[PDB]
Amino acid sequence: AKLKLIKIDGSFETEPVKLSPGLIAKELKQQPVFDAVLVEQASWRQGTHSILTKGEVRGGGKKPYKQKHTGKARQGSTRNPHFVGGGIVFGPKPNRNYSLKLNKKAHTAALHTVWSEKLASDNTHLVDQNLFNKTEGKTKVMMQFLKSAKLLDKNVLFVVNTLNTNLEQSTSNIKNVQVKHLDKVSVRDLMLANALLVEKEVLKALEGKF
Amino acid sequence: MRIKGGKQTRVRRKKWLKQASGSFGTRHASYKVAKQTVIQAAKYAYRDRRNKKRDFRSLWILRLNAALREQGMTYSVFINLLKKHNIEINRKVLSELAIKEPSKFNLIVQKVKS
Amino acid sequence: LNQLKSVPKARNHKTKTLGRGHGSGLGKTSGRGQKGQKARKSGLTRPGFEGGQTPLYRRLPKFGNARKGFLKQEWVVLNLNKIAKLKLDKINRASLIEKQVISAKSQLPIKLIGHTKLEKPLHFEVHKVSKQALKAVENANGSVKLLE
Amino acid sequence: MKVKSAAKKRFKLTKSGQIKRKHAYTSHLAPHKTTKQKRHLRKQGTVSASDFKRIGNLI
RNA sequence: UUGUGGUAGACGAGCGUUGUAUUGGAGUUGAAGUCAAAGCGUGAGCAUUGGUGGAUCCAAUACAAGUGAGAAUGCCGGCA
RNA sequence: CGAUAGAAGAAGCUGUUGGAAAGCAGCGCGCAAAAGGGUGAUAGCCCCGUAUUUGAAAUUGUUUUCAUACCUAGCGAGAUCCCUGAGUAGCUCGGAAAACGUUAUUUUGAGUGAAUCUGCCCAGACCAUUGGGUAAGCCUAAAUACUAAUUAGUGACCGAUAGCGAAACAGUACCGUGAGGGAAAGGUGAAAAGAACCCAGAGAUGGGAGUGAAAUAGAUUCUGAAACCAUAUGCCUACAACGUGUCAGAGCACAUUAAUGUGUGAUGGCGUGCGUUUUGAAGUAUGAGCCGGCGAGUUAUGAUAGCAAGCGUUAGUUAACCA
Repeated sequence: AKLKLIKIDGSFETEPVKLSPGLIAKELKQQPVFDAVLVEQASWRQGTHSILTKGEVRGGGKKPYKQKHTGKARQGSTRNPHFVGGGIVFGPKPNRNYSLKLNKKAHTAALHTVWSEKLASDNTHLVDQNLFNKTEGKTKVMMQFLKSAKLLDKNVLFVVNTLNTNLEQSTSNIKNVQVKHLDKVSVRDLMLANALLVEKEVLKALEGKF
Repeated sequence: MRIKGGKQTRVRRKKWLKQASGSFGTRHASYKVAKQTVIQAAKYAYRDRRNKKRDFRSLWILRLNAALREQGMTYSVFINLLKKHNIEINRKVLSELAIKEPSKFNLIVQKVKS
Repeated sequence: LNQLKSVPKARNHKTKTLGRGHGSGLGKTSGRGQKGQKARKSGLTRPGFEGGQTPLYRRLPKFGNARKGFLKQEWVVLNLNKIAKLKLDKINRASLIEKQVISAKSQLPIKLIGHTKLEKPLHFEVHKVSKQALKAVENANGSVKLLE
Repeated sequence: MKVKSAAKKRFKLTKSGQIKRKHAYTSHLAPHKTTKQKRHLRKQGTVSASDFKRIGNLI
């Protein structure tokens, strides 16, 4: 494809860059994308919910009623799931992993596909490492730059590979903007953000990673 | 992850009991009893819907044969007269309603002469 | 897609209810019938249990294995029809492990198998060979040296 | 799960299913048997389709 | 054209609620809950309105249920 | 390098309805902080706090270096010189562990009992060759289970019937002599700002009255559902054989999610409950007084079958482990 670099002046650079056709997807599979964003959502539990079973609850060994001469339920156990003692017979447990195995073949295929769409979504504007120099950690200049870039409509993601300090000194006092590494991104993250800036150096590495 | 359905059950029983009304005494006050009353009333209403059409034709046969045998002829005679010649589509209820229409039944009796 | 329009294609197949609802049915034992041992909770039949009939294993004789306490040595077999798909030439154990036909961190005796004639002369370094396979590979002008 | 040790000692597995079984009644007396029965029971067979529903679930 | 008896039982298609997550909105110019009245639904339900009410929700989508109460001589509690 | 005291730390006015504005709208600013909490309704700029910048007298924990205790030290050569871990290995009678239900091997309650590295053990009886090591002495951080707790934080955790029995002064109250068993229950309000003053009444209590936006906030103080108790608008019922209602319907009083409307029915026709299990119950077969919540097919792993997908003819795929 093709995309124009954006500058700190709030406008695109007059020099477009050519992109190889090997990166743009030609077989669109979104159900694998749906599974990938699920597995990103999955494995997010903390094992905080639990319950006690019939034997996990305490109590005495008294029998509420004997074998006969009773006008109500036999009730041979001191504690039951339906008694006031509580405890769901099945309930939740802190051992339900609920983790789904996914193969990296389809995952990487869908990831390359979604990266192709997101780089051709028109929401991306190529940036570089130079503009963040001479800048400080003040979110005032960052907010002003985003207002000039008018990217406040959606969450702006900053792919990072060289770790410019001014970037992480910002984007914390604001809600939409956040920063993560190129590997650390996810399909769920890409679609949820719907806005991002890319450094010019990770292009070749991303294409090689495919 | 405790899930409570008290409000859902209360709303369900409320909408179930809203149908039941005008019963005898405390009958429209118990959810379980009113359920059975409503179901039985619906079944009997369906039965009456099925059999009222069954009995209304007989009712009109009574009410028309009264007039016919008051003129000296059975309902069978009228059915035969309709059957052979000058077959009519005038319904047994509408021919019965012709009693409610003054100076009309005479027109039928003079017309069926043959 | 998006988190507001995320839709499946053929997922979420039909489920079964065993203790909820009767207007939609399947609130009773739900497939176990009524008044049965299996209908009771955890009511089933053991695999050897046949209702009183003798289990099938104790009605028939048993196999006898002369290789008892002995583990047979495995043999990677090279069938000519299948290895025809393989493009390797001048075959040796060094080249085979590179193509992952056998595990690199493992060595196993090699047997030759298959009378399916091929049309290229190659170099074979195997440990065992079938007579018809040997004829097939010798008539194809390939060279075979038996290893031991 | 585990494979039944008692069961596995009496059935072999062939290509594409067709579980090979054994033949009984080889214990005591030949004179209670005919020549054809003796020469045919040596051959081994495979469980039936009706039996297969009771063999597949076994292991 | 066959049609729409049906238990067990098979099969198929859906709805309701909570939470998470993204896009939305309302709200001391009143949210939910509650009661009521003279609606819409093939039904799971959806409303509308009056007032109690005094700060929370609902709408659309997937994921997961201590998820869907007519009885269990069912558990407790209240009431004759 | 820390911990057991602590410090600093940024950014608003107007109007708005509202008791109360922080919500709402406009015009501004803000930064390592618009994490969070409180502040009269959910405040980035009211306050604390937070990111960040810092600090430990005395006590205590961890790491490194230095002077140093203690330890261990190579290569050869001669010699049938001496030694190398005895009730020991073992054999037998019963055993047990071993996946092993006594089988190689290991151990001994009873009996018996070698050799001295030329020897022995073992290489699932054993024997020969061969292989390896020489028991019959001991120690050993490292990866290992576990939290009773502390420190900070989190919860696709439960929200007073749940969650620890125990949010409430809870193993308390209470019971059995006693071992032991074993309770219920939170929310005024914004500030008590607690109902001042007056009247009836001995008082309690109630009514005015006031604070309070509000007393549909009055201490039974967030609301006050269902079951239950009355009360009356209107209608009907005192010749009446109905699982109690349906289809209708005179008349009466009304007028709604305005629609052949609602309520109600003198009277006509019709009609012997719900689940339950049985061949089956209006059943003199059983359960259910009713009401409110609650209340019973989950999960961990593995396999099979169906559908979809990825790959796809040596590919798929990693167990484990690590960032």
